[PDB]
Amino acid sequence: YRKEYIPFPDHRPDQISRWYGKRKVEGLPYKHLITHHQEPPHRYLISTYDDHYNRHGYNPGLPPLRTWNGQKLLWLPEKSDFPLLAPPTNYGLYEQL
Amino acid sequence: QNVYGPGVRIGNWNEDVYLEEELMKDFLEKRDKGKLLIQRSRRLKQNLLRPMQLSVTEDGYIHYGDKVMLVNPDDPDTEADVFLRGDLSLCMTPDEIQSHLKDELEVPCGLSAVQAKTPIGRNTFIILSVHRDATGQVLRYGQDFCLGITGGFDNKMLYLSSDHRTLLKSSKRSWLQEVYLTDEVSHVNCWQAAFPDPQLRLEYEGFPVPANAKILINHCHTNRGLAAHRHLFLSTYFGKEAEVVAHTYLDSHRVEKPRNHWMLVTGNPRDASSSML
Amino acid sequence: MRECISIHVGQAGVQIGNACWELYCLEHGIQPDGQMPSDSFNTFFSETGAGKHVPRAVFVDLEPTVIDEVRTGTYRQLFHPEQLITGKEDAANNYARGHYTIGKEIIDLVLDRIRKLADQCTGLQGFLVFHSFGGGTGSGFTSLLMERLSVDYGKKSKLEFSIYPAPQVSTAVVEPYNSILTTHTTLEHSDCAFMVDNEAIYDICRRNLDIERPTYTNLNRLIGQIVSSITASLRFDGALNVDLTEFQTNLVPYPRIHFPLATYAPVISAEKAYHEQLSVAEITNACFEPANQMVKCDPRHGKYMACCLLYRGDVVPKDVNAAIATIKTKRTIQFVDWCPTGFKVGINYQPPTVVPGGDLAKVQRAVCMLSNTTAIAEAWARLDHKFDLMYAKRAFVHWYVGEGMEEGEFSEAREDMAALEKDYEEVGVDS
Amino acid sequence: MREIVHLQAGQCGNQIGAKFWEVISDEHGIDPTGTYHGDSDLQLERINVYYNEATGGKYVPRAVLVDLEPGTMDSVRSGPFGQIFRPDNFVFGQSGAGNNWAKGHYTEGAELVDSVLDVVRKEAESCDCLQGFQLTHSLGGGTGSGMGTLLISKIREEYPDRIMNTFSVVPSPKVSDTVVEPYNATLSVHQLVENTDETYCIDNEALYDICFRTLKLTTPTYGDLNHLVSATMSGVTTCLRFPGQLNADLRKLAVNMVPFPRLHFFMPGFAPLTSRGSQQYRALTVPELTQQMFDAKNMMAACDPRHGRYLTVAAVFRGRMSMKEVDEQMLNVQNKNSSYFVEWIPNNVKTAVCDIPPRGLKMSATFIGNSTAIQELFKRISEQFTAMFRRKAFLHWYTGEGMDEMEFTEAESNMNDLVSEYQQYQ
Amino acid sequence: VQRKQFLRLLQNEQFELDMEEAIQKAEENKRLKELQLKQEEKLAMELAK
Ligand SMILES: Nc1nc2c(ncn2[C@@H]2O[C@H](COP(=O)(O)OP(=O)(O)OP(=O)(O)O)[C@@H](O)[C@H]2O)c(=O)[nH]1
Ligand SMILES: Nc1nc2c(ncn2[C@@H]2O[C@H](COP(=O)(O)OP(=O)(O)O)[C@@H](O)[C@H]2O)c(=O)[nH]1
Ligand SMILES: [Mg+2]
Repeated sequence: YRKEYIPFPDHRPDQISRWYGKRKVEGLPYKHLITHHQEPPHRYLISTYDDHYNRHGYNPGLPPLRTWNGQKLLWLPEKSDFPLLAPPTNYGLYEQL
Repeated sequence: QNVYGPGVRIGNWNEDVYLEEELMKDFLEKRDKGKLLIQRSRRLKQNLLRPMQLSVTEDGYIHYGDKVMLVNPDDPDTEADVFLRGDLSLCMTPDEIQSHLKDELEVPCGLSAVQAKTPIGRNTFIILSVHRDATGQVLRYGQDFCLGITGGFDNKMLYLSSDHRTLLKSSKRSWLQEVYLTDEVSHVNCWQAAFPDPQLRLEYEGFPVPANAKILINHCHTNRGLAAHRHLFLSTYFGKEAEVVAHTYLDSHRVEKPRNHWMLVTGNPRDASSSML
Repeated sequence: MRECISIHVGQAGVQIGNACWELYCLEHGIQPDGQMPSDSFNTFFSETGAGKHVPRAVFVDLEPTVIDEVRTGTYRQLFHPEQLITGKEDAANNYARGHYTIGKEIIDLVLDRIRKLADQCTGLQGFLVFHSFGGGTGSGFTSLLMERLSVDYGKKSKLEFSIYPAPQVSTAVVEPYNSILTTHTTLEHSDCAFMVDNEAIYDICRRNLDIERPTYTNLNRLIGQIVSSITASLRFDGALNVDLTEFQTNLVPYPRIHFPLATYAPVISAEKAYHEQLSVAEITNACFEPANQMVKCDPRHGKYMACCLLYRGDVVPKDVNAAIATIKTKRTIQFVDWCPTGFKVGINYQPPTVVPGGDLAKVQRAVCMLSNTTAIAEAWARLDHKFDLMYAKRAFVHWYVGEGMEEGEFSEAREDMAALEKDYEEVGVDS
Repeated sequence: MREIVHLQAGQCGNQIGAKFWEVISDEHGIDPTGTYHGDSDLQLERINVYYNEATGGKYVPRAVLVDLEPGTMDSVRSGPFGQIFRPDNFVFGQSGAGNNWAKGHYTEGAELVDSVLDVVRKEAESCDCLQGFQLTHSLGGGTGSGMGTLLISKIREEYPDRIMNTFSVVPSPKVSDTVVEPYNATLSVHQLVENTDETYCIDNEALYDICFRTLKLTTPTYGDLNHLVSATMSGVTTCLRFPGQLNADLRKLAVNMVPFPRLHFFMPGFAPLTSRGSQQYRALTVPELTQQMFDAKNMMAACDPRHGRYLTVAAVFRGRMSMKEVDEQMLNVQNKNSSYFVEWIPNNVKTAVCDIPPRGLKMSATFIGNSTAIQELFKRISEQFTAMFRRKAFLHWYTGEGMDEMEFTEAESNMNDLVSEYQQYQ
Repeated sequence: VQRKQFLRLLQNEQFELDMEEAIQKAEENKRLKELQLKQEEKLAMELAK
């Protein structure tokens, strides 16, 4: 008992393998699981009513008249698949609150 | 089977390469834009641990506008088994979690006592008068004065303050009256210096206070002494600190305990970066 | 808050508790003086206003020659002066001597000390007992201890750690006598009973750690590693924690079936551990291998009835399920008909710690299996066959009958063991 | 305006409820401090549904967080989103059930239910128009199945004219983490049938299939499993929080999904799930969503819908998006898969459309499906329940707490009547 | 709970510092090895000449 049971002063327990395990079980975040095409979260906040009635369908990028696509059939400039990614719908609610 | 790791092209390695490249790119973008948490903590640490000089007196009396140090002296107390040993310095202390999440300091800030000897950017108080425009005056016993701290910041000035006890406002651990730092100017920033021995207290009232001497600091609006609790520990980003409250402690002979004694510490004339200790 | 009380009775109990509490001190970073260096520990150590930590356990023995080494050893300051109950004279390999004569004058002191410990405890998980059947104290006084704890505290969990007498090698002549008569106390006054024998540990240390000549010192270290792996779920944070009521609920299907076997893996040296990779499948099939059994019995003859796995370290719940699915397709491993999902999993984050100068290696992951199987009926058959052979000519009976007990206890104890064996086969038969 | 009350129980319920409130705070732009930091204004129009106003501009969840084991209360509080949760909203006991329905429902959980009934009544009466209740728990544990079903019985008697939704974690078929798990789950399904309006079955092994094959991950741990089910939770109450072209709340989904009061066991699905390598190379388009939605690999339950027949189908679409391609594709799958749909109900499919997509994603779709193929989930556990109950094993932990033998016999009798009722309408 | 949150934040700090040292060591190795090869070839040229 006296030979083997010696104080061992230099030993300290480990305190970092547990904390590596916590994050390895916590896992990947939303940006690396579900988020697509590296889109910033400020662009897609827009409503159909505000895009069609408030903004009167204002999209400066699209030409006013459609042209036949050629290679693919039908007409290339279409409003439905090319929506607006402007600053979002804003009014006095945030300022009032 | 067996697994190898990042570089070896065996099994499902392409998705691991894509994920590691994405994570490395995101970390590089964050550290390029400067939102790194260690960078924010480095900025806060360099802001708060900036050295400065202390005022040097000639005749031994404390003058208004001098940058002084508040130090509780060491005493061999027998109240508890474990407590801080050596002289302690009164240092400001922000909240640790809010300090990590937000860069800007919040008002009010807490206070503590730290085993710090050199004048560092956290525990150097200047002495001001409530009357202002005091040039080359002497702080006297029983007279009103106020303490201001920049806290390593060149922007704002904060003052010590304390208030009467309420069920919603108390100290962090001792549940007694609490002392904090606020930028507002009122009468709750007013402190008085008193002689420790009660027999000669009123006789020495009205005399210029000495430098590096034991005096009692009392709130004017609550009449509580600035006390340093050594037996209660406060965890802090800068380690383990003693507590500070506002309470008057008396022994069996109605004499103030060594908890309430405070020393104002000036700077050494031979080396301004060091104190009289 | 949640804390268990450890009873270490007998010389085996004291010598196991020495290594177990040294391992606890190394795991929580407790110096032998009694302080942390200049709240997971709350389940074992109490916080003094001085910062001193003292354990919530008791060391009971009827001889001072095993406890005085603790009093004058390295850990003299750590242990409480009163938590080491010493007697005057030993039971001397006898059951009646430690039951009816010598156990009566120290049971009041032990009861008072554990009442003070229960006064200290604000929430009590249960009692973990450590002893040996082959001893006198650990066979006789332990019976009074459990019979008194059943009256004193009603439904508290009782976990048991017994030194089972090895089938071939042994250290005492009357060990079947001291082993038959304690089964009466351990059958209805015990909740769960883990069993270990020294011959299996010698077998493990011979071919796994490449050490030719081991001792009780590096046997009790493995036992303490088992106990640490059991209690690590209560001590440390994990993904899936198991409490003391949990596996004690999940490992018994019947009140008369509370005898599992304990196995540990990996058990391997520092030279080998650098070159041998250690995956979860490779550490969970080793404990299924029969050569790594820590009780000398082959589970291939028997049927696995229930299992419990406790994992420590960098383990992910995937290759656990994959290795369990791999194990479920082995026809060599046989299960009973009424227990299709016979597995229970608990996971702890902290990797196991090693003692300096020890035999075990630094490892990242480990697993201990507590498996209830039917293969203990062969061990009971061997032990009571030896008991019947020695009882055939009425040997050593006067040492028991002159101490105060009646000779009919022998016959009713043999009858109870026969009925227990019959109940084992009635459980093991399939529908 | 129409507030819902979130409720959770057990270790699984706590680790999934923290993740549930992480995506809502991200969706409404709520910082971990408690304030609001966003860029639009539609996030504040309906924020009172989940968040209660206080001083400091602080929005706090309308959720109660209950577990008999105090160990899991630390991890929720010490998580990345732990300071948002109200400290009053944690109710805990001193001793855990330890995988026992008897202790969780009759003895240990019988005293804590009266303490939490004060908390859930305080949150319910603070709403001007309570929409309903929502619960997520696990049937494999003592706390989730024993005490969580006790709250179901007590709330249903106290608020009769409401709607209750449950997200229950069913036992996994292949790997089972608990030996007494058939007892703890069979005794909870019997209480679930007559006291619940909507029930969704989530299994961990089918979560592993989505993360293995669809996501192509090597270590998708329990956290990454919680992200998938939390997106389904946020997606099913989309039209309440955000305006859209065609709104449908929890009750409007229930009225189209439950043709009989004994048929309310659904199986969910989340459509836009890809891999990291194939992230940039597929167009996020309505035909691509409806192709991935109806496949069995995307589904969130241990039941193959090919072996059964679909009864009624829901889809909740999100994002700026058009309605001819929605109606064309989702009539086409009904036209082609005529053998997979019943013929006694025409127009088996219900459509819901919102305007605001989830963050970081252009367009999303949540699938809610009623099917007769869910009866094979109950058939697997019932044959496990019988095979254990014949030998009368593991029973002294259930009859030792005051439960009679007849409770098991009536539990298997109702459950066999349920799967016979599913089979007749197949 | 407060100490656990503090420990989690400190572990985040340790993670960022570990990433910084990992993204420094590779460049240190590259510069040392390139300097070694250049010195070796220059010595070889001079001795041969
Ligand atoms: N594994 C292991 N077994 C031990 C150890 N110490 C003692 N034993 C066992 O104890 C048995 C001998 O009986 P003891 O427990 O020493 O006797 P006792 O309990 O003190 O009772 P008395 O002899 O009457 O004083 C041996 O057969 C060993 O198997 C140990 O350190 N490790
Ligand atoms: N999907 C998912 N399942 C989980 C999670 N945590 C635990 N589980 C499952 O829950 C089961 C254990 O439930 P248990 O803790 O006994 O329930 P309780 O007793 O009510 O707390 C295990 O089989 C796990 O598979 C999680 O975060 N996500
Ligand atoms: Mg002895």
